[PDB]
Amino acid sequence: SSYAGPATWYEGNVAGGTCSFSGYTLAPGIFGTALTDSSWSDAAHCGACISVKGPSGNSIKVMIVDECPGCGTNHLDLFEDAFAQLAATSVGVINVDWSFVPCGIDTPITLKNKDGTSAYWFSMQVVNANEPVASLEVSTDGGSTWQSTTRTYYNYFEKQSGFGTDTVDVRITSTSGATITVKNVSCQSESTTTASSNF
Repeated sequence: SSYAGPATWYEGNVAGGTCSFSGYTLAPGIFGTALTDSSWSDAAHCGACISVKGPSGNSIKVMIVDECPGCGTNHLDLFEDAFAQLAATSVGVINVDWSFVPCGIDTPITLKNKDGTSAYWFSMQVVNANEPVASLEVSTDGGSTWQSTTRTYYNYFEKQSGFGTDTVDVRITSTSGATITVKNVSCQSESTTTASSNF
């Protein structure tokens, strides 16, 4: 499904945007964008890639890393360097056509614990996913059962009061239903674990 709407630009914010992608660097040739908060859907589109076609007919690939509270319907706030690929930045705003696409990332997913997590509070972010994330589940029994989490507005998958262990297995489901399971993932505060694959 394709969307038409305005794109403005700002001096973007990967490390401290609404998607909370601290410590992430965008893949080569993928630019950053903010997405209007009218479409935020509790961070459902964080890390999703979009193909954005500008008024000269050329396109770029962007990743949603932030929300735009001042934006209208379908409105993207492109990073400055993204906008510059489509029009001179002095133009300020352009009409674009855009759709969700796979990112074209061939390196693995990484899992990142929020600051302060433990057996008493689970909060984990999926980083570098090639397709949008539908859910993150946690197992304390080696995959005999999978427990649900709730994605926060700021793009952490969380369970208040925790799962009661220092180490869990993690199952990530993409929006197509594909799964990746990462075993023996520490829930230590701020710790990261790299998976063996991507979507």
